[PDB]
Amino acid sequence: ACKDNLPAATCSNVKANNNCSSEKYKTNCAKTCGEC
Repeated sequence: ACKDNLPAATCSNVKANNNCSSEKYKTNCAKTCGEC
Protein backbone atom coordinates (compact mmCIF):
# COMPACT_ATOMS: atom_id res chain seq x y z
CA ALA A 1 0.00 0.00 0.00
CA CYS A 2 2.84 2.35 -0.85
CA LYS A 3 0.82 4.98 -2.64
CA ASP A 4 0.77 8.73 -2.31
CA ASN A 5 -2.21 10.63 -3.64
CA LEU A 6 -1.14 13.61 -1.60
CA PRO A 7 2.22 15.30 -1.27
CA ALA A 8 4.61 14.39 1.45
CA ALA A 9 4.28 17.89 2.86
CA THR A 10 0.52 17.40 3.12
CA CYS A 11 0.79 13.80 4.26
CA SER A 12 3.34 14.99 6.80
CA ASN A 13 0.81 17.49 8.05
CA VAL A 14 -1.82 14.77 7.79
CA LYS A 15 0.33 12.57 9.90
CA ALA A 16 1.27 15.53 12.08
CA ASN A 17 -2.45 16.16 12.34
CA ASN A 18 -3.20 12.54 13.12
CA ASN A 19 -5.61 12.82 10.21
CA CYS A 20 -3.98 9.62 9.04
CA SER A 21 -6.59 8.05 11.28
CA SER A 22 -9.16 9.32 8.82
CA GLU A 23 -10.20 7.20 5.85
CA LYS A 24 -9.77 10.43 3.99
CA TYR A 25 -6.03 9.99 4.29
CA LYS A 26 -5.88 6.25 4.94
CA THR A 27 -6.28 5.94 1.20
CA ASN A 28 -4.32 9.02 0.21
CA CYS A 29 -1.43 9.01 2.66
CA ALA A 30 -1.45 5.34 3.52
CA LYS A 31 2.30 5.30 2.94
CA THR A 32 2.70 8.09 5.52
CA CYS A 33 0.01 6.51 7.66
CA GLY A 34 2.13 3.36 7.74
CA GLU A 35 -0.35 1.14 5.95
CA CYS A 36 2.46 0.25 3.58
